[PDB]
Amino acid sequence: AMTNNQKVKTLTYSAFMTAFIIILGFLPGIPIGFIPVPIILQNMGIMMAGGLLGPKYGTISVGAFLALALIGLPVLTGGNGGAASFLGPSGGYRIAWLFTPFLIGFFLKKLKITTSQNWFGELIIVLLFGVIFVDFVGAIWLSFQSNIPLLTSLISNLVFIPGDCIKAILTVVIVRRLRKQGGFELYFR
Ligand SMILES: CCCCCCCCCO[C@@H]1O[C@H](CO)[C@@H](O)[C@H](O)[C@H]1O
Ligand SMILES: CCCCCCCCCO[C@@H]1O[C@H](CO)[C@@H](O)[C@H](O)[C@H]1O
Ligand SMILES: CCCCCCCCCO[C@@H]1O[C@H](CO)[C@@H](O)[C@H](O)[C@H]1O
Ligand SMILES: O=C(O)CCCC[C@@H]1SC[C@@H]2NC(=O)N[C@@H]21
Repeated sequence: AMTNNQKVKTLTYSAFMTAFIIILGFLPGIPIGFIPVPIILQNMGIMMAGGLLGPKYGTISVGAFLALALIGLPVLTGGNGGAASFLGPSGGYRIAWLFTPFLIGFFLKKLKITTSQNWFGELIIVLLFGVIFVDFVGAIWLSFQSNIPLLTSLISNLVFIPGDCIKAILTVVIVRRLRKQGGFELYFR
């Protein structure tokens, strides 16, 4: 049961995480040829949320970001948003983002990664849930909503892997540094 100081801290950090995800969206996306889904930076913030704030508050932070997009603020990459855009080609990735911080936070906590020097374990958890889970759900949704063969969608999504691996690596480096003091231990009890 948090103290007032802990709850003010949690509000501050959660608000920062939501704002950070939004700021990453100020970079324009890079269109690729073969599918109507760009390379972006914003999914990195989604990856970091669960490793900093754990499975509850990480999810709330991402949820708040997504809620802002759903009601119409242009907080997605390139100044996009609105509820209708969630039924579009990139909808699957976005829905997967809501679950990513829960999954990452849950396994970091359960495998005690946050209390160890096992940064490679952390990287694998981030890869599994922030990269593979996200890109797979995204690829399936894309196949259905753009009426393209599933095999084509899955293969085309390999284009995202190099950039997504870099994001996952930077995620582990950044979050482990932020955690080393003090300070985020509350979220992984
Ligand atoms: C710089 C571009 C605009 C940035 C907008 C930042 C929005 C920050 C909102 O975050 C949310 O605030 C809620 C209370 O307001 C918290 O309950 C919640 O945990 C947190 O996720
Ligand atoms: C905008 C939607 C916000 C949804 C809020 C997410 C609720 C977080 C649930 O807590 C988690 O429950 C798990 C099992 O129930 C525990 O294993 C874990 O330790 C705990 O952190
Ligand atoms: C002042 C700029 C930052 C916030 C200002 C309020 C903007 C609210 C509505 O914006 C609109 O959002 C749509 C998505 O819902 C976009 O499709 C559209 O291009 C954009 O015009
Ligand atoms: O703003 C949107 O509409 C969502 C775009 C989703 C892009 C996905 S996220 C995972 C993969 N890696 C990228 O760089 N882009 C795609």
